[PDB]
Amino acid sequence: APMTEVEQKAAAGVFDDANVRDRALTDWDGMWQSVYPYLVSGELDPVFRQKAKKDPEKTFEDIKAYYRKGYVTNVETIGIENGVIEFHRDNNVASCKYNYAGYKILTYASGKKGVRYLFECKDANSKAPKYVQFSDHIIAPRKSAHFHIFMGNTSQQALLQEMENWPTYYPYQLKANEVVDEMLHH
Ligand SMILES: [Zn+2]
Repeated sequence: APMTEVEQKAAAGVFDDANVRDRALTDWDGMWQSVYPYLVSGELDPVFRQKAKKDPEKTFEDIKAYYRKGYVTNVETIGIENGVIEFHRDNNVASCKYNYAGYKILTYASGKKGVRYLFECKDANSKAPKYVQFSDHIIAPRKSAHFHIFMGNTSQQALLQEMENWPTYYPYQLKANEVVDEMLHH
């Protein structure tokens, strides 16, 4: 099903903490592409143009640079199924079975809120990140359209402080025209 009005508001960063619920890795099952290559090829330009156009205080090149810093990554594709996450970075691959570790509610400098879903990897000697946090503008069980994933090896607390880089993944089958469409229209 499409989004209830509570889901829409939550996707815009407005929600009541009492409504936040745990979620399972299954909400992210599937094969995912980084959108980074489409920022680079310049196929995301129409998105940043539209955003600039709707706000006279913003510029194209500054919106794009904000998404550049945010999207940049070499993990081009991610696969999730059966409690396992698999990462393809260039020619390297790694995978780990991930355990759920809760969620965390955040309030941003803008006063908008978000929720991260935390996961930890079962091996201390895997190439896969030990800590992974999922943020998708969803605050309760629902299958994800696209996601931002925070990946690190140090601590969950450290990743929670990351605000500038957030590699971003859309379903692998999607074309550039279709990624842009989703970005323009909710
Ligand atoms: Zn998003």
